[PDB]
Amino acid sequence: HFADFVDDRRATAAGNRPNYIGFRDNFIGMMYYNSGSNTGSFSSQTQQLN
Amino acid sequence: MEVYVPPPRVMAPTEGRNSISYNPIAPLQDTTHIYIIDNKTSDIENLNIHK
Repeated sequence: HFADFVDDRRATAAGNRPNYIGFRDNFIGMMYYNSGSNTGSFSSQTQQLN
Repeated sequence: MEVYVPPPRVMAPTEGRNSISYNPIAPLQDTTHIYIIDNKTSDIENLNIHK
C-alpha cells in the first residue's frame, strides 16, 4: 500500500501487514456447543429421548 | 380396662406421587399452572437474536 503519497512520482511504499487466517486451536467454533437454539442430539431410536 | 389407643395419623408425604417439584420453594401436591408468554423471551439471550 501507500505509506506516504504526494504525487504519482514521489511516494513511498510498504507491504501490507501479515494477516494469517486459519482455523482455531482444536477447531473451536466449528460446532454449536452450549445452545438451546442449535442443540445437537445423540438420541437412541425406539425410545427417541434426547 | 381396654383403653382405646388411637393410631397417630401420618400427614401424607411431601415430594409424593403428584408433586410438581421446584427446589427452594415448597412443592405442590396438586395441579398447577405454567405459562409460555412472549413478554419473557426478553432479557434472555442466545435463544432469539433475530427471531
